[PDB]
Amino acid sequence: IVSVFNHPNITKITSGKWIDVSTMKPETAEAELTQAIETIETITRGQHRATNILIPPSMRKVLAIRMPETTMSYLDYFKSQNSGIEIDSIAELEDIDGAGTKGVLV
Amino acid sequence: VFRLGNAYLISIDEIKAGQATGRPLSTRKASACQLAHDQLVNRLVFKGSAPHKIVSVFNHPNITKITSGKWIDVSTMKPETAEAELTQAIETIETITRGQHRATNILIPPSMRKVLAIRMPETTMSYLDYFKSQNSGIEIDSIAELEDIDGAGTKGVLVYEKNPMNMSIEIPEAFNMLPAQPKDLHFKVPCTSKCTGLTIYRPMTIVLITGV
Amino acid sequence: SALRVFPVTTELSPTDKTFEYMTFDKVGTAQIIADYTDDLPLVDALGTSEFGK
Amino acid sequence: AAATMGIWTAQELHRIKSQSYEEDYPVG
Repeated sequence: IVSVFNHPNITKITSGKWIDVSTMKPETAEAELTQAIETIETITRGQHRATNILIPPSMRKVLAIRMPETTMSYLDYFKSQNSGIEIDSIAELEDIDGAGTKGVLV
Repeated sequence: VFRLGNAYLISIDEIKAGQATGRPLSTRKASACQLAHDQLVNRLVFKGSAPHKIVSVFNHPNITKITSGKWIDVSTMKPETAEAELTQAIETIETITRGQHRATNILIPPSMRKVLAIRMPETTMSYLDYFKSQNSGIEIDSIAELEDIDGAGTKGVLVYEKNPMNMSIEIPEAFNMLPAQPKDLHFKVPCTSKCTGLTIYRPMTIVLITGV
Repeated sequence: SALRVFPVTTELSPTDKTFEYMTFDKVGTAQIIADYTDDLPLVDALGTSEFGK
Repeated sequence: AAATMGIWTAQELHRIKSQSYEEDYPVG
């Protein structure tokens, strides 16, 4: 029986760390999410579009940093320009390979 | 003008099996036949053939071409060159045509949508919203045929006015299916149609930006 | 959250041990021809299937 | 080299799902 993360014919994207050692990068997350949203639409050629996202419950803290000089946050702007997508967190994504490797599902 | 054509074969046992199972083969083969003609027409319009001496949209001699600085260099994206180049291309058509023609349409590759989504340094609205506000009347759309315009991976952008008096595609004869010509316990159904290509009539209403 | 985040279907009856689904596609081409032509391209079709337990 | 198999065949416990999938080829 094949798991969700170990299936051969799915698209996998290697990502730069959202939190390297201890510093947080709140701008790579948006870029990677937009790229992952684009890949599904481009490959399925308009029949299929992403509708849900599942992130670890700490990148939820990551995506809460406010814009440098605005009232809104990164999550609010992302949701405003990507209406229709719901973001949620589950605790099963904090260990994918068994040796501490987080992941995100789109 | 030019002419196209293709065909398809089928037997009698296949027909009888298709009737008795609710999954005909003739309909699928005919659909493939029509799809082939439509795709060939699209290829003629957007790429052209060298031996037949057909010129594509991007290879017309007497059109305006503008080399551009990369909107995405290696990986860094530049929101501010895109707006400048679009405004310059909009102004060029009006200046050259001396007020008769104005740009109404823009076509970008489906990554420049990501480019034109960054928020303006000030406020919350993106560059696209400000561009639409200051350039009302122009409609922006994206197609996937503008990412490999030459065959070596160089994206391009088209700014033009749409009017049947400036450019045109014509199909003097539609897709037709001649009656089947039987052989020993099987048939042969030929198909044919005609097409012309794309002709630019006043080649000063199109501006091509190369290298985006 | 396995059941909440993924759809649940009820096609299978209790006594089944397997199931199967099928897909199809198409193949063809076309060319620019002149009159008095006997060479014309052809089209075809093909399917497949997969199983489960 | 005789027959030993069970009463029920493999096709009496088998389900073919109603939907089938067809690939899309946009014209352009």
